[PDB]
Amino acid sequence: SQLSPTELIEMQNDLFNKEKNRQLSLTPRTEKIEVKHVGKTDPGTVFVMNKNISTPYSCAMHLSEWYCRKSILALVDGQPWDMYKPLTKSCEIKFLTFKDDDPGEVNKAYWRSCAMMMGCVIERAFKDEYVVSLVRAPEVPVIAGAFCYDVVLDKRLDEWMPTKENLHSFTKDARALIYKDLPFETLEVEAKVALEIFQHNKYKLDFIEEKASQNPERIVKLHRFGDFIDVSEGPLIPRTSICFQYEVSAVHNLQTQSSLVRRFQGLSLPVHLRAHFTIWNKLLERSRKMVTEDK
Amino acid sequence: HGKSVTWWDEHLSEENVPFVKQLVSDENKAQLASKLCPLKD
Amino acid sequence: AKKGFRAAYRFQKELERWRLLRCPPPPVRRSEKPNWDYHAEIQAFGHRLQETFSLDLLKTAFVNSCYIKSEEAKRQKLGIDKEAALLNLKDNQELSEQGISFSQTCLTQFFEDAFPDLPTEGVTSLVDFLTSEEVVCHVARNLAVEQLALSAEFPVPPPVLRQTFFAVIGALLQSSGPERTALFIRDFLITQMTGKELFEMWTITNPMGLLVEELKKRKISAPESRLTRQSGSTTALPVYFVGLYCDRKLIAEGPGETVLVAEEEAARVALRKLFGFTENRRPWDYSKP
Amino acid sequence: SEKEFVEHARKAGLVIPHERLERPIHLACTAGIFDAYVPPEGDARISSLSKEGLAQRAERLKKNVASQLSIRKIRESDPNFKIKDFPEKAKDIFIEAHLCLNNSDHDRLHTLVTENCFPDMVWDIRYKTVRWSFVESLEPPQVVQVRCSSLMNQGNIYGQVTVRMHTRQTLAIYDRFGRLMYGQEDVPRDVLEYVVFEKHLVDPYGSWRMHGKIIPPWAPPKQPILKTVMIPGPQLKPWEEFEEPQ
Amino acid sequence: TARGTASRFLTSVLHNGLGRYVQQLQRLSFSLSRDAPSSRGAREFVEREVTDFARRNPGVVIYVNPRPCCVPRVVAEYLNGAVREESIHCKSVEEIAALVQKLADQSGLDVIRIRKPFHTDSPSIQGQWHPFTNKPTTLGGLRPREVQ
Amino acid sequence: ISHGRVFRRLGLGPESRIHLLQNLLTGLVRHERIEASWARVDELRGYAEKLIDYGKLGDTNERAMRMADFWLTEKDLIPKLFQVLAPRFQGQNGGYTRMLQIPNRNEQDRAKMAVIEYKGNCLPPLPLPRRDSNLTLLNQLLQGLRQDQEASS
Amino acid sequence: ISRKWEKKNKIVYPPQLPGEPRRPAEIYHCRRQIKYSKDKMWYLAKLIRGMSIDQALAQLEFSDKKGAQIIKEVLLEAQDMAVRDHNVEFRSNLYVAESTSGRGQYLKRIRYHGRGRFGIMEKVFCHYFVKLVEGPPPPREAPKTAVAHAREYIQELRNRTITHAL
Amino acid sequence: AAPKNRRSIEVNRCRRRNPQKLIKVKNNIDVCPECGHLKQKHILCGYCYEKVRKETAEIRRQMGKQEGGPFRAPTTETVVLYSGETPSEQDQGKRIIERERKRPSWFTQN
Ligand SMILES: [Mg+2]
Ligand SMILES: [Mg+2]
Ligand SMILES: [Mg+2]
Ligand SMILES: [Zn+2]
Repeated sequence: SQLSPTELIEMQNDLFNKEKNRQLSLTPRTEKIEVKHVGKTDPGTVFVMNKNISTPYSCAMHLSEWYCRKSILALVDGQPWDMYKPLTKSCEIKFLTFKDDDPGEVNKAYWRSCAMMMGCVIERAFKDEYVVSLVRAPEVPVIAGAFCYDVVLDKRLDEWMPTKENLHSFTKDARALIYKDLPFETLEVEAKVALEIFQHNKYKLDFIEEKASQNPERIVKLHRFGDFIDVSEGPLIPRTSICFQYEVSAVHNLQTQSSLVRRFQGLSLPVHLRAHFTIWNKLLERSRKMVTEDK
Repeated sequence: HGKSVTWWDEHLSEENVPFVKQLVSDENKAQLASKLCPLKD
Repeated sequence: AKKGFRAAYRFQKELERWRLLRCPPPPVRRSEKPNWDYHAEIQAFGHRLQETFSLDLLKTAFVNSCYIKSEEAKRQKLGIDKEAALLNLKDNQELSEQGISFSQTCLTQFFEDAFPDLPTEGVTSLVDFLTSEEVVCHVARNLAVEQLALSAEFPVPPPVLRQTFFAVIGALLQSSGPERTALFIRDFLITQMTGKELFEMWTITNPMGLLVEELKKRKISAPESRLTRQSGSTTALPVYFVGLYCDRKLIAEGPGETVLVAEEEAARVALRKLFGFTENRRPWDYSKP
Repeated sequence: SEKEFVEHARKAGLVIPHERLERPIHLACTAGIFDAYVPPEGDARISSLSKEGLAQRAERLKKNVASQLSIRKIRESDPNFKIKDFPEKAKDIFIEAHLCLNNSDHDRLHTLVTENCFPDMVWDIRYKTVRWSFVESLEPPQVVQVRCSSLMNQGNIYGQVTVRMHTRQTLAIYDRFGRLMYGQEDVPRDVLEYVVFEKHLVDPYGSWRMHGKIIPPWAPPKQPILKTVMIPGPQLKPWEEFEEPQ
Repeated sequence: TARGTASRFLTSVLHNGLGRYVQQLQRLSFSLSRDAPSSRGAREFVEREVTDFARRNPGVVIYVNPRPCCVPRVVAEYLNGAVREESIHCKSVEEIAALVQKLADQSGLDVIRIRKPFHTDSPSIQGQWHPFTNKPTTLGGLRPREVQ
Repeated sequence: ISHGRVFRRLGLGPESRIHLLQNLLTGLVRHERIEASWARVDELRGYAEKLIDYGKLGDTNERAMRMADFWLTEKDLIPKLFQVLAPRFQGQNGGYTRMLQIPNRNEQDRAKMAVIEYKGNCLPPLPLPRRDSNLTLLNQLLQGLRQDQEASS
Repeated sequence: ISRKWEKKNKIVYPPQLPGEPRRPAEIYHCRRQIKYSKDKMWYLAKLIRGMSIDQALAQLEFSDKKGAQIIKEVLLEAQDMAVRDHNVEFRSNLYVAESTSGRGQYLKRIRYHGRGRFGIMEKVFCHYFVKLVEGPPPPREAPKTAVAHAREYIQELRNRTITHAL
Repeated sequence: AAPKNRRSIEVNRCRRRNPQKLIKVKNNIDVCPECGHLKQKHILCGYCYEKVRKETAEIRRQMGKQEGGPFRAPTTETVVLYSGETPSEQDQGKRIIERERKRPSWFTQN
């Protein structure tokens, strides 16, 4: 199709906005939900929130700005929950930070957010005449030294590999993206609308299909910050500016029988957990190596 | 963004501090040993 | 206790002044102010311009549709019958349209006879600038047309002010002669162009392109931009002079901070010289033929 | 050098000055409501039918002996007392009281409502903007019961009349900063209350003043607040451990 | 004091006097009294000279108001919208006439210090001086120590 | 010029400082945990460490006995010192006391205060500053580095 | 005396038209007759100017000044008033717009020196005024950059005119 | 020495508004992970320390109630137990304090 990348971005944003408007119009009235605070700090706290409008970020604002600054993830009584996803029913909320006793869920959320940011940088850092298709974000554990993202490039781009200058340019683009604060928004959609949202990336369509297959209700979780829309598992961090240290470590071209995919590995640390210069250098050196964990 | 001051020992764990100290000590020892023969490089 | 009333009254005046400074009241209508007489104001406005208007035409021109609608709303809210006289106010729409048309035609003819080399787009831009909201509203406010205009919203937005001014123009055209109306237009709208520049109101985008098109029309091959003089190249504030040569003959020159700006200014100077709108041109003739 | 501060505000009341008052405090109304009418829970469904509500409302007013004796006592105390002409006057009084509260006309509001009703309708609203209007009346107001309390110590008889009112009202309460707080001004929401009026029979003037506003226990909950409300928990001392209720 | 007070340039309203001259005085309202001795001059001026002045200048709306006031005043409102209020308290008929003529001749602008006694639009006829308007051009436009 | 000085000036002189330190040490021995000024606690830390070493020399050591007699003003603590603190501090070499800075006193002086505590006491544990768990992001990255280093050998 | 900071909180605004931006809520509070010194209280007031309410409370908690506790109590009372009386949600979405300290009625006593000499000693009292505005704190003003300095210098050079020329 | 002239308000402001005399903002403020109150990174939490101080004061008050004299100090180790607890084999033979309060969460058996 004869579509400019900016036109594709505009169409995706318009369709996402239409879906959000439909979700908002699904609730005609403002229902009151009584949410308990099950956190260790202030037990028994009660919040009278608006149904499908109020957010755990708003609950943190009601509590104090310290909760907004520290807490990244919300546990709504059975599951992790991002700060900018509206609550549905009456429940209990527990806030989760980076320095908690079991921060693993927050670490996964930060890992996925960093992978999505790297994919957003990669998709728009390439020339328009070339074709770039994001495949997915392979969930590698925190033990692995770098978050990985899979990208399929044009056929004529299969010869060259990005150099140190290209990696530094990618890092500068990521830092520029971080400098502007872009909240992460999570929207619950169906495969029927996700297919028309993406409509161009075959790998993304396959990912949507395989993610909807395991869901009986055909529900696909979409995340959007700024003008970038992507599908990923679980919640994400509320703010981009939480990422303080950010580096694009390396790239590894893995060749299969059907196509060859560039796996970009990058390293990042949040503002709360920033490390020393030598420690960061050692972590980057470790992340330079190949990471292979898909199942 | 009122960021707080952070030192290298604030965010480390009990088991990691000796590991960091060793990873610095052996790296410095290797760097010093590398330059021990300047006339042949 | 100081026995006295003059000091108390003077301090009351001072307190009123301080209150006025602290909280400025919204502007009020001159008609709503006590000293007012509409017929005397109309006669004074007619006599002050050395013109002979018609009182009925001026009263027709000084009423507005918004004022009529406000009066009708008040009539409906009060429950009184006003259809006998309020409906026969004879809105100034026709007078305003006639004034706009006559003013545009007269200004176009004036500019065509004064500057034959001005293009159609240039003369249209000049006419639109002279008939624009800012100039017309400024003229009406200086002539106290706003005070005599019967309309709600005493600020009298620029569209209402322009409509009233052109209704007055049309009333003058209908009452007096077309020559007298043209003289009035020349005296009260062209004088606003004194000391102004053609480009300040034309706002062209490609002076070089317009210049080369004009030279092609005038049978000139192409202008060449050549650096005549300059003052500093590595300095923080360089100065350049770029001249335009046609057949190795200088036609215009322009200064600038950078070479591109100097070339654009030289093109603008050449265009102004070709069109005749120059600082050394003939001043506008204000006489009685 | 010997100078001290003054004007220390303190509110200390004692029984001796209260009992040594030369003149007793004049009261234009009683404290509260003596006999609170308990409506049946099926009124919401009964209101769907016209005659099935009107016949019951007429029958209940006549079958009660206390209401009949109270009406008879009111009639013998003051002539020209008609039950049939009462609901229109009560409706007009309620409408004018709401209009006066909207207009912040405290004098007329005092003339209409009583001293036990004015604070409850002025206290939390004196610093806010009210936009209330009357659009329609689904059901005419109906006189349910009439009560009278006689105090023989001063020889004072106070008569309170209870009228069920089903009204269609639009309410919009703004904030002191100009932003909307409670509800929209174009929604004609339906309400059902019981207005209890009070009138002093011994007083030669004896104006009808609204005294109480009874709401049924089974009434639907009020509309949600536009803002979000946070309820703090119990403040715990360092030596006190928290107890989670279940 | 120039540093203490405000200032303005020599300007004319609506380029008056270029095409035609327009009297900038719009309305003139006298407020006087019939029984106050201080209003003798205003009363005599109204009796004698106000009609002749109105005939001489038809472009100004003249209002006269006798009222129980102690300070006779004259308010002149100009086409600029400016309002200038003066006191005619205990002044002779000649002084009143002189003040009225002065107000009529005034343009209604602010009476402050004028920075320049002249105002010419585009005074750069035949050109404006620049450091290159008197320096001869060398062959090829070379710098003094530049070798081609 | 205060170069090469290890003793800070307290009280009304050297003897006054010695008496104040002796009283603080007696209180620390009696209560197993005390709180005082930060400088006073820091100065008393060395004497507290030395007292345990003297007690570990044995009950029959006359030098240690007379040292305890001089320092511990309350003579009921000397048997306690020689039969409770010394026996429970045997394998420990120099980890006898713990000192932690507490927030400033609520009095108008706003002095900088510390708390000293003998280890292994029968008192509720102080809110010690605990390190971050190994499950944190940076700690997990360091664990991965450690695993890579172990696998490299 | 004068009492206007208390009455400034009793003003009522007209209802906002549909489509106008939401006007942020403003709460004025003041503490009268504080034993603290005027300049010492002014230092604390200047410390928390333009900062968020939570950060100001955190700084006042560890501040060793005697008036720090008083200002913290004043801020807590102002926040409680904003939550309860005013229609202000997100109690942590307030920032200190203005924080000022003035003097009040002093007490005069005699302070002896010697040789029969004495001076006038002024027991001082201070008043603290605080204004809280709903919304995020305004950003701090960064120092002027080199490009902005160059732009200003070029504008100043270009705005010149030949004085006393015509 | 006496001042020669009155110092102006501009000079006074320039002297007593310098950043040296201004209060510096402390960036070491953090929240306690246990009770959620404010504390510094190098200082113990005030709330938790107050809890510990209260518990220690109660324990010492009871252990001094046990000893009827000022110079009657135990010659052996001491152990404090709460309601619903019994001394273990390793805790036997030592002085025993018994509290009616239950064992706090922060206080470990050990
Ligand atoms: Mg003496
Ligand atoms: Mg003195
Ligand atoms: Mg003094
Ligand atoms: Zn704590």
